[PDB]
Amino acid sequence: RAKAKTRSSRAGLQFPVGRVHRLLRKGNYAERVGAGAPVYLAAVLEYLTAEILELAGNAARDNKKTRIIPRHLQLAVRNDEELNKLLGRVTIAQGGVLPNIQSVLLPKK
Amino acid sequence: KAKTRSSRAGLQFPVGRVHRLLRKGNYAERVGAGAPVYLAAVLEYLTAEILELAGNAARDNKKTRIIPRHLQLAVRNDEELNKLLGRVTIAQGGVLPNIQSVLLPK
Amino acid sequence: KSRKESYAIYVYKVLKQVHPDTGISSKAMSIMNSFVNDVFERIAGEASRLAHYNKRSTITSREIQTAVRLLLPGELAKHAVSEGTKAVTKYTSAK
Amino acid sequence: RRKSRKESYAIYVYKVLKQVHPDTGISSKAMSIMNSFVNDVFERIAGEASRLAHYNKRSTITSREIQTAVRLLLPGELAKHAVSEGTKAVTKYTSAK
Amino acid sequence: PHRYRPGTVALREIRRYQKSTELLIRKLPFQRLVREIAQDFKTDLRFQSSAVMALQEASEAYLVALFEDTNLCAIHAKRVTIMPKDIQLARRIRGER
Amino acid sequence: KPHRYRPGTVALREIRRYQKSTELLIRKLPFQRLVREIAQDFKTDLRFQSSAVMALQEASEAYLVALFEDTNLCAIHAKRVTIMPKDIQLARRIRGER
Amino acid sequence: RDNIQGITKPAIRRLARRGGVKRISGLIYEETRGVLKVFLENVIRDAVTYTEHAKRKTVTAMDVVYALKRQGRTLYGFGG
Amino acid sequence: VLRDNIQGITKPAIRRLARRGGVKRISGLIYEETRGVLKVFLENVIRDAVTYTEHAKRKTVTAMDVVYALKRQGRTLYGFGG
DNA sequence: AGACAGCTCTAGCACCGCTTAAACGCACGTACGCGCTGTCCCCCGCGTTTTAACCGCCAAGGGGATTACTCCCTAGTCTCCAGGCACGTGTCAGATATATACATCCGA
DNA sequence: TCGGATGTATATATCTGACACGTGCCTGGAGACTAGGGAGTAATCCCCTTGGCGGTTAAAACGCGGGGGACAGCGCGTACGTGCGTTTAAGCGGTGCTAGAGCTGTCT
Repeated sequence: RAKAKTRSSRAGLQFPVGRVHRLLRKGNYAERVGAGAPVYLAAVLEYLTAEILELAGNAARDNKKTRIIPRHLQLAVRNDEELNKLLGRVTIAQGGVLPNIQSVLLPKK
Repeated sequence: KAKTRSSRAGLQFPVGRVHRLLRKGNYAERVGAGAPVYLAAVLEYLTAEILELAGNAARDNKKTRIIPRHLQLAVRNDEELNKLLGRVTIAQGGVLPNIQSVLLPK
Repeated sequence: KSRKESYAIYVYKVLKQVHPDTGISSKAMSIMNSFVNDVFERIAGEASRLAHYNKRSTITSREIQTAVRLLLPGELAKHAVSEGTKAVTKYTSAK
Repeated sequence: RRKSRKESYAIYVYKVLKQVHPDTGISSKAMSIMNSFVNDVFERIAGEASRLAHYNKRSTITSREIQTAVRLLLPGELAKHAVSEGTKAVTKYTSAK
Repeated sequence: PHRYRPGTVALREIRRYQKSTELLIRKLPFQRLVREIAQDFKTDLRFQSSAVMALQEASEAYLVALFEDTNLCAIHAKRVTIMPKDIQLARRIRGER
Repeated sequence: KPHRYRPGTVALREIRRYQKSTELLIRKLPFQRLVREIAQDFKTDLRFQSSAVMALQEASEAYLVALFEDTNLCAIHAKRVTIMPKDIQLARRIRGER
Repeated sequence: RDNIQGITKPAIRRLARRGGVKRISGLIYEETRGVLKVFLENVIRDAVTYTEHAKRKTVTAMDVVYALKRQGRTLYGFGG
Repeated sequence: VLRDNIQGITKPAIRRLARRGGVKRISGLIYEETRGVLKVFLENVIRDAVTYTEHAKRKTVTAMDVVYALKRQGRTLYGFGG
């Protein structure tokens, strides 16, 4: 038998190409699913995961914490203009909200 | 003798087409025989409600032909069709005649 | 094929039953055709959710009845379920 | 009896985390959110890919359908980067052994 | 000669334009605007007459709905005059910003 | 004269505290009983997974928080600090919830 | 029953404070309860409906997630 | 080359839309504000429509492209096909 | 389902002439934004009270998850034929034009 | 007040091209039958959910003082509505063309 190597490794991806391919076929999104669709989709999912995790890890380091928690995920998602738009209709459990106070609310003499 | 499934169900809507569409719309790999019959009945019911309100609006407007204005007036006046079609825009529909009491003269 | 599929005949027949003296403009007819197609996709879409959420591989009256109760408001749901169950009752009993 | 396996992207979210922040960990709650996010985005891109295939009366979802769904769903710069990453992955996947 | 006091013709115009469904923006200027914007995304694009009408119907409905929401928040501020901040507020509350 | 913080000074601090923290602000037991009270109106003898009551609380609190933000925006727009019921109704109406 | 009144006034305040509200009129509490009651009814009714379709007697977290997913707001952190 | 055609949407046109929307009095500032809003709205809808057109590899923007774009944005339009 | 060749023939873009309503610049008035002031109420902050949320530990039973068994219901294939869908047609509904009522607003 | 301007709704008659009726016909609906596995049924278990007790102790409720922010009333000035004459190009009808939508067939 030839040397077994995963499709993800060929694409230079960590995300499971097989699981994405199966989920597409099992979700019945279309009568047929091309071999390029799960590779492209896995790459997009992996990139978006790295994008959020990087911003979340930065927020964690900025908060002097060693683990990314729901709060760090919420701050990372809401602080980025594009992630906030992509996840505008999404609620993150235990994430809270961004520290925000309107100028008229701040104290005065 | 072949008798259409629509007449068997007492429906005007094309049960065969509804079944065809459900089979072709990839909603599932299988479609139960009762599904298109049930769906067609709901589609026919909603159609009758829409047209009934539209026809009544046309008669109130002394018109005998339903135009987009009547459909819009019907959909927006009915407190439940409005909620179902809240995200829907009807071409040439316009809006409900409504001016806020604060804008009217003293 | 070039064939066009539309609910023109069915909307007209229902209109004749609802108001035989009343007609419908080709513009209002195209709206109704799009409305039927839209509502059909909503119910079929929700029905696909229900089947998948319960890992069922088929759409039955239960999926439609549930999707109708989810998408349609209270009175529309009650009347639609009544019409749907009645239509299935006659369809099954009439053989 | 024995509990059935429940698949999740946990190991993939962690492996990607080790790439962006080797020193940083992730709590189970945050992992559940990332798993939820991956599955949510997957359904959205796949959902739009279905619509595109259907609108063009196509039966097969290909890279073009995914790329178009990505451009439609993702914002401008995210779309450009995602498209570049997807294109690099697919091109390298096809050219590699 | 005879002159209508401020707000009289406005109310009459509201009734007239609400009682009527025709398109209020000139078709040719709107068609040019659509083409101008479309050329940014892709040059030499052609627009079906039905496609331009679709954009205008949606745009007029969208703006009319936005003006309704704007009027609601203008009345809330105890004003009859709509201000840019009113449009900005409605768009932010609507979630489109 | 006993030292007392001026009105709103503690509120400004409370805002930072609650915005900094992420714990749920409604008590689990009152919320859980409310869920079952409403659920009883749709189907008798219903059971709720421990996590299902939590999911309803997370969404309910996030919804009310998001609603209060939009409500505060329209309250500020009316040149007011205090949010009133008409501000909530306006925010809900403009949000497309009615 | 009283469970609607069971959501304490400080709990509403804390939500308002997290929402950035600096001052709250005494009428916001009754209004907020009504708003929450109709919100919970819409989500519970769908969750109960998803439960009934499954012929189950317990409302799972997924049933609530799907109810929210359909209600137009997605909740992350509960799986699925 | 088409340029500065946004000013082609006359003030009376914006007035009429506002009048249909029930607006009694319109600030002179609203006209430029409305053009910017519409410019963003049309950019979003046309970007999606052109995206469907490009995916279909067509050079003519079809009416269905606008309907699908409006549908995707939660503003579906009835009257231009199913 | 697209690469390639080819046909149709639609209809989108290109262009001019004319019409005239819509757009425009400007006149000009007072309606209406809002800055300022007054005020009172009702909302905050805290002491004080208390209660019920919370923790922790145990019961139990039922319903959910599971395995085992079955079969009846649907997809696939085949048969068939008249329902529905482009074409043909005409007639009558509401657009357009005209006349004229009335309700709504303005200058006196 | 209040009567006159004077736009919008309505009523009248003519018209006209829209849709409602009449037709041809073919392909998509209905009928028949099968395979088969999905779905239903039954028994089992167990776990987690519901229920209870204890208790304590954080949070909520309640009372109160007062001050600050909601909002009534006010002045004004400048912005916006409305009216007019100007003029502009959109709207309309007509003519040109051929890009490229849509389709077929291959075909691979």
